[PDB]
Amino acid sequence: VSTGEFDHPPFQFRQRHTFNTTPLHDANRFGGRTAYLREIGPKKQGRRFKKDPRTVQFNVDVWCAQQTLRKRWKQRDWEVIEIPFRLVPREQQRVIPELYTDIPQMTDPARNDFSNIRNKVYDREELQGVLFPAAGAMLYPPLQRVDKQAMTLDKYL
Amino acid sequence: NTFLTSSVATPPISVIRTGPKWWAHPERMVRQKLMYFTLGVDQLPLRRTAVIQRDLQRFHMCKPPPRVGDSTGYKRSRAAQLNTWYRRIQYQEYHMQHLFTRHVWGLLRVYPGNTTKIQGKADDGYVGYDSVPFHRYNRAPLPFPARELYERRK
Amino acid sequence: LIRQCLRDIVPVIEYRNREEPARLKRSQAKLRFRIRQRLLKFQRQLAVANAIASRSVLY
Amino acid sequence: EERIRELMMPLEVGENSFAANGQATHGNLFYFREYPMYPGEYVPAEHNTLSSLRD
Amino acid sequence: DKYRRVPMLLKPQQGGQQYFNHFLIRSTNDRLTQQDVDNAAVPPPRVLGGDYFKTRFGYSLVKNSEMTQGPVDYSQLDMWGEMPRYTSDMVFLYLVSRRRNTYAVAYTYEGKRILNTYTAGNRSTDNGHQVTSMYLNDLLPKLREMRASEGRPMGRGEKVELVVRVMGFYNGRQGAVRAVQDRANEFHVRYFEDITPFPLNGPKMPRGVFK
Amino acid sequence: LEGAMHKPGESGLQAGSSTTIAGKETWSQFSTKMRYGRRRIRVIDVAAKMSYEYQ
Amino acid sequence: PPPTLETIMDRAVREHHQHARILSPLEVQRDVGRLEPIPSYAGKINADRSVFPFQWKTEDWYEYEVAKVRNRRFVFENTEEDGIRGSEVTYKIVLEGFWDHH
Amino acid sequence: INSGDQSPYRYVEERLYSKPSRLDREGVKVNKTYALQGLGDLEPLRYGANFGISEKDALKYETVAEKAKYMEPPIPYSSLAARKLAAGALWPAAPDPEGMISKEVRLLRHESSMSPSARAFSERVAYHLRRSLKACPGHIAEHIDFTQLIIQEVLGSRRSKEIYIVWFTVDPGARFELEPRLHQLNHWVQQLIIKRVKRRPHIPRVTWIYDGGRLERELPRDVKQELQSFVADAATTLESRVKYLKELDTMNQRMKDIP
Amino acid sequence: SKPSDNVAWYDKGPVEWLPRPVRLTYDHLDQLQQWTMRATLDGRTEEFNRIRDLHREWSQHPLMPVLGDVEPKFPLNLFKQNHRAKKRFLVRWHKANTPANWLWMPRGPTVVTPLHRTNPTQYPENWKQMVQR
Amino acid sequence: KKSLAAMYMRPPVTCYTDACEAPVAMWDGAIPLKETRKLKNGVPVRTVSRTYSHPPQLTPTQLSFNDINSMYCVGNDELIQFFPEGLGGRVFQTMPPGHPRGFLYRKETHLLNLFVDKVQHWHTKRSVLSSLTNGRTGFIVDGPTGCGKSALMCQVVHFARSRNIVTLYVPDAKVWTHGEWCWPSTILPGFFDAPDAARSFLKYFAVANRATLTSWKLRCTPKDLPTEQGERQPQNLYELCEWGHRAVAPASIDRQSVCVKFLMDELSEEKKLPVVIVVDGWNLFSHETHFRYPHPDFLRGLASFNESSTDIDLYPQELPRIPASRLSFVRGLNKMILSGDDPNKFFITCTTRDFKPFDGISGFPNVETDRFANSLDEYAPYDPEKDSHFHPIQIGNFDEYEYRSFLRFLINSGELAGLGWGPLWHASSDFERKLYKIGFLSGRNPQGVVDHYHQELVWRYDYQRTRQKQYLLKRRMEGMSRGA
Amino acid sequence: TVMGKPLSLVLDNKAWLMEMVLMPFDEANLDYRDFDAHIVSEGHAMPSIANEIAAFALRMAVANALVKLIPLTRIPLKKSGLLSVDRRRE
RNA sequence: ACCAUGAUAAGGAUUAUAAAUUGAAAGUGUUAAUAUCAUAAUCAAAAUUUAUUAUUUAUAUUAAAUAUGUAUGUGUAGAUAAAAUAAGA
Ligand SMILES: Nc1nc2c(ncn2[C@@H]2O[C@H](COP(=O)(O)OP(=O)(O)OP(=O)(O)O)[C@@H](O)[C@H]2O)c(=O)[nH]1
Ligand SMILES: [Mg+2]
Repeated sequence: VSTGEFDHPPFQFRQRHTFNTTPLHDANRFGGRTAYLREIGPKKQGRRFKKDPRTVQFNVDVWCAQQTLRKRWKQRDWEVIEIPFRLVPREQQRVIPELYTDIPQMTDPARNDFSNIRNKVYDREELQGVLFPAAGAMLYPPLQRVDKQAMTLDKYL
Repeated sequence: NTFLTSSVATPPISVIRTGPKWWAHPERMVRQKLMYFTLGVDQLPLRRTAVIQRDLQRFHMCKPPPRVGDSTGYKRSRAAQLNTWYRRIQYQEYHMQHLFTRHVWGLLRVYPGNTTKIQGKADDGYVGYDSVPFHRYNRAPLPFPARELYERRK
Repeated sequence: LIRQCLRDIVPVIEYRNREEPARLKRSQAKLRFRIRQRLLKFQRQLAVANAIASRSVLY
Repeated sequence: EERIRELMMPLEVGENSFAANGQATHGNLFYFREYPMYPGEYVPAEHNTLSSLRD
Repeated sequence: DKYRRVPMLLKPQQGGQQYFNHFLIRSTNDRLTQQDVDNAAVPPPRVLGGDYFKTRFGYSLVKNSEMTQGPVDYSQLDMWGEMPRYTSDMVFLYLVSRRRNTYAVAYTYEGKRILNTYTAGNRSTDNGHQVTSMYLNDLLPKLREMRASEGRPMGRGEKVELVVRVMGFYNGRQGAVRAVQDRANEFHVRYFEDITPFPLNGPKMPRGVFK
Repeated sequence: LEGAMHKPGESGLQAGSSTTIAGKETWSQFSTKMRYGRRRIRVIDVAAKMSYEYQ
Repeated sequence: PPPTLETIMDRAVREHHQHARILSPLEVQRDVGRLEPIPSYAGKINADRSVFPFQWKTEDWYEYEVAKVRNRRFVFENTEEDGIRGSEVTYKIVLEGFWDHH
Repeated sequence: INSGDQSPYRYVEERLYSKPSRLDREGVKVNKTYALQGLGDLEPLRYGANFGISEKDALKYETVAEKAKYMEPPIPYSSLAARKLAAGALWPAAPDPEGMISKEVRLLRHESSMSPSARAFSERVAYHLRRSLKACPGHIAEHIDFTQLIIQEVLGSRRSKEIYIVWFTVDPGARFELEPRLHQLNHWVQQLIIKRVKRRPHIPRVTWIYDGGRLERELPRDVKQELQSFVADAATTLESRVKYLKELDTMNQRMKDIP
Repeated sequence: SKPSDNVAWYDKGPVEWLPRPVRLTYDHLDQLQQWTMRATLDGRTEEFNRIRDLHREWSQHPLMPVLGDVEPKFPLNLFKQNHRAKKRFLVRWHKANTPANWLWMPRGPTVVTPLHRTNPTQYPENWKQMVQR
Repeated sequence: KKSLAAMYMRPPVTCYTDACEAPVAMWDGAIPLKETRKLKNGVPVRTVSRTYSHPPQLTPTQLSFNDINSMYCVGNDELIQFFPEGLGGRVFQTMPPGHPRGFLYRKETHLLNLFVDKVQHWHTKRSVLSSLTNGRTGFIVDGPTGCGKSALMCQVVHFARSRNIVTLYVPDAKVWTHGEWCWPSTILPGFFDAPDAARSFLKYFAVANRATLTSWKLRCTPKDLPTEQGERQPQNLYELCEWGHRAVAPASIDRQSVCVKFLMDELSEEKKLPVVIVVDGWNLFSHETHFRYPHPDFLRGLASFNESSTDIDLYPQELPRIPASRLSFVRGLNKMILSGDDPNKFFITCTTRDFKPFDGISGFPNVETDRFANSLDEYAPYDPEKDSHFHPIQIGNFDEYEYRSFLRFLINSGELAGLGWGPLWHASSDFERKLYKIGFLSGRNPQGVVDHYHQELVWRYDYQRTRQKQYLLKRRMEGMSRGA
Repeated sequence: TVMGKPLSLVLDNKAWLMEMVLMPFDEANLDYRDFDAHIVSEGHAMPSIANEIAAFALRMAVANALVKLIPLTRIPLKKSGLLSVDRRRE
């Protein structure tokens, strides 16, 4: 669910800066990207593409796809490294179908882990023996994991 | 504020006749309360504007009964008495919004639109980067760049 | 006032130019009483339409 | 605080009390019932009619 | 517009069906409490003494002159016994309203004209308002000069004691008296009456009045 | 009131903000001098449009 | 989650200190003048977030709706199986006419 | 009730109380069903079947004197009269008393709208009212506080059938002290108009209108006529006046055709 | 220079009349929250009193009138089909009715109000001056 | 009709919250007035009192175990004393200058309040504090968005600065990481600075702990600092911070880089005084700041643009992003965290979830209607156990006990201060309807409780007061008919 | 939950839209916390249904579900008009 | 090709004695004005395509000017979610 604007406003008579009324090509709409298709004054191939409804809708569909791409790439705190089949963990020793090939696969339902394998992200400090066997100096420190059974401040002791 | 174009003014009776569309839109009316709640003042003309328009939208689909005839003009004049009372309250909140948001804009160093008066900074209509190169109503040429209403450092 | 002067005579001009057609015992006494009452009331309205047809109007 | 508010309820149109119900325009648009809507609502019968049939 | 496609249950939108069963049990309870009750304009406040009654008002009941007299005979009744009791230092302000004019005169207790009659030509509702306002602006130093000639200072704290009398039944009657009502710190009006002519016979009236 | 009179400094399409009465004309009188003063025809350019016999 | 501390206190107040157990809204005899036969699913349905209500991550829903339409005709009809599903040959005769009753 | 491009009140009034409606009730074969057919106790008692007035017997008399002379006395009691007696509908219920409250109306008519004889008559009423307002009956004058009374103007109709004296008070809270007693003076004002005022077009009905300074005057006549000449569209009024001249010429030609 | 009726004279109030359409954002509310955060922690209370003086002046309850006139003092049934003449009337009629010319808002200092505190000493910014004595 | 307003007298004001009472004509029907009869030189003594009073203004030493899930307040003079930096991201949205400065005392708030009570004498309670943090340097507080994260962090500085402990308080970490502009460090090679965030940090930290930093003798600080005519060389840590931020531009840009580095060097050597370091939004300090590295063509130098083999003015490009570890402020923090020779600094910090929403697709945000206009553009997942060395504390939304106490403070004390319905109390519902409804709209989320409290104005489908006024008008007309 | 997302995130935390979903529960004199509800959108798919016309159909879907669960719920729900369908298009 | 088409405007009537239903809405008659080119002997208007100093309405370009005085339309359009200065003589 997203509350941003996706469609372009239609064509009518020339709007004015009023209450609940913005001009059709303004710097506020779509982050100022309408300056490519705006007219300041209140050459035939360079005038008619600004007034075609299918043409101005396709450009917003490109700009909204650019906004969809940059937020999907800013979510990536990981990267894809081709790891061979022998040094991979036990949940990746299975036959993994490609994207949109099968049902979205659970990781391992036998161990009560119902999650998609395609969104599984492994920490880099776990695979130091696989990714860096040539260094031999432990370039990344081990992850300090907190003791869940230790009496701490959250357990009133 | 990124709306710096020249604008067209509307009479206040055309604003309130929109009703739930723009004047009493609930997303707009709740952020007008947060302006008054930040400054520590009563939202008293705003709440009584909202209580009236809450009940006005409740019966707005009902058709009025046919006025079959009265010898004296009593309930017709009384229904118009309450109707002209509801407009004067919403005339006050229409003035209360425009007074306070121009007082807030003088504090936050935010420049208004064209030909807009802020009482603390620019008593005349502040015009910045207009299509017409001179003042629209004061008949004076605009300098380049735009007029600095505030000091420099943030 | 010019539009008031226009709204009077232009219905007479458009009448002539555009749409003018081609030319060429007491109970019965009460019925005559009501018809004479109807024509005495609208005598000034009917006198103009006969005068436009008979072309007698001082402009 | 609800026992005190019911005695100071502005039942009449005053300064901050606005009708706005269309009571001046339409008049009495909201219904009100004094009977229990059977079988959704229940009020027990009075003892005068109970003692009348019992006697 | 035409809301004929809208159902009849959606047009008033009668909500709050949860509370109705709450109210009837609220009613049949309270009647029983009435059975538990059934089986089981205003005068002004009191004055106690005259010493602080002198401080509550601007006068005193007990006279301090100590008039010692022995008139055993029956006292002489006044001609107009049921009237306002006009003391000696009271100025009678006469406001005469007309259609196009409003006049304001001030007389003493004995009939001496204090100030000349102000006219709109000389100096409606606001017409009479401004005429009697500019009359009361000039009436204060003339009153102070006419009372200071005998020994009455009237400087601080003393309000000018006024009796207002109006003529006309016109619009200028409205704005005149209001322009005395804002002068409450200066002019204290005690008797606000009117002086309106009773048409006893009348000499004659012009032709446009009759026919 | 405001806008009831027309001062000669202000233009006719705009509205004056002054409330004074002296030195101002009414809008019935302003409509008279606009109907009175507007008698002239703009000069026809002779050299811009050739004559029909030449064409 | 487990039930809240206000919930299990207010129930145990009425269960123990008031001697009247709090019953489910499906156990309330709302019809006055009628006794309902109290169906068996009144309080026996366990509240688990895995079964109801349905809330998911959106990217699993984005993967589901694209994989369901692209795998439409990825079906093996003639399977070595039981009855009406399983067969050896499958004949489909698509009849086309201008009227639905034709 | 189906209106048919009319107000429903006037349509039901024409279908109930007109002369072709009651003649269709008696039976005349009028054009198409001018009366209401099915009515029970809501039928008026004038047009009942057992009543003593029948318009078919009254159509043969040419004069009201002949109807008063020759017709039988009406039948007093009927079944519909019994139902209206049981319902209490023999006399209408008394409305709210309009004698002493006010005359609240939206606007006030200008002096340019009324006749010049109406302006002269209203000026005479204003003169004789402001002259002799102390010369009222003394049992009403003992309660009227004349210090607050203001008579600002007198308005009238075009033939002076009713007069509206517009009044207010200095203090508005005294208005309810001067409201009922001023409505006890309507016959005194009428006798003052009969006595003092000559050339009176009608002996008028007196109505008091409270103003307070607030009630607004209407526009004058010439400004309203110029507004209707400046604002209203020329095409619709143009074709309506042309069609009116067509109807007038057609009536002239039909009057010329009949010898 | 194309003169129009949109001049919006800056005389009869702090806001110009026939005012321009203004729009509030949540970015304006976040800057106003940060401005009042800094103004309270700096001790600056003179800007708050100017807001409260504008609030006390213009947010009074309008008087509940008696019967007799309506808000269209001029009858708006004359403009039936001339739509552009009706909106040009409504711009000019609301231009003459300035906020100084409301006359139903008790704006002036002659009025008394038990709702809002009038002097800035009554506000809790100076509470140690009138604590108990 | 039953007013009881003229008979009401004002109680004596003892604190700032008692002076926040509005005139009685405002809250007469909002907060109703009851009357009690005392036996004082006569059997009736009519004493008209309020049903609701303000929650008590208490110092943190007076807060106890019985005040858990209750409401308390702080003074306005205590607010300007203990918070010169400000408050969290959304904490001050409920405190205008007319409103009292209230705070909810939760059960996790009580655990941290007794923790700082042991931090105040840490050398005798060292084995206690090591077992509480499980040997870590401090606590990180993580949860969903809009819960009591920054609202708890401003309470910790209220707990510690009232116990006269020196506190490093970062009120919001988006001034450092997501700042206006980034400048490289003058004395630290390869490191960067947030200069506008540093001058505000060096200003308010000096005013906050002026009682302790004036007694702070400079141990490892060079005495040949650059100093203009008329200024004194710093001999205290308070004088060092006033040397840094109090200067003229542009000389304040390089002065803070010297001051912040020497502040972090002075704090890391002190092993005797407890220094609590509270950071709002440690997850911004645990990953990359939004600044990027400059292109190397800007520092290389060019003769012309047409023949230089560059496109810096032609096409933009994304350089690798600068991490927070390369900032001079976070370098001194990470020096004290990782090096085990400091059993003296307690990092009670938290995270922020103020990022924008993104749920698969995204259009453009409307400029007028955007609640996330000043939100962070990160979209990154965060795990406090894997991305921080602190002990994670998981706080959820409110339960119905503290949600009732928080909503009672919002509704009643808002109308008592003259900021709520007031005379329009008859249009809004009672408290039990509002508690039932806002708990549905918010899900007892603390930001949603504050947001739907303002959205209570635009409720359309509440029919409680309509049916109540119908019943009371019906009951009135039959009561006078009984009297007739 | 509406289409896998909670109601505070579907209708963008708007109180005047989400209170129509509560309206089948309060008119029935019922607590909303004793019921779990999932609403599936079968009409035109949109990225945001934050409007009063979509919340009208969200009210009717819950109100028809309350009648099928408990049959005596239909007596206050029909009187409040929550089960009434209007026919208005664009 | 001189047929007697067809469009415009105007007035009439019938039903709701229910609080249920998602939804109390649907069927039937008369007068004025305008108008009427098909049983016969042909052919390329814009059947129809293309181009030049030239005729328009639109398309965008497109500026000075405070010495005084000053400049109001009919229409064209998009989806459609306000309403009582005129006499049922
Ligand atoms: N007075 C008071 N308000 C609280 C308390 N807990 C939560 N709130 C309210 O809840 C809202 C959330 O406050 P924050 O702590 O800033 O929310 P957050 O978890 O930091 O949100 P993010 O920064 O986006 O992660 C605030 O606006 C407060 O009004 C509390 O204990 N006392
Ligand atoms: Mg936070």
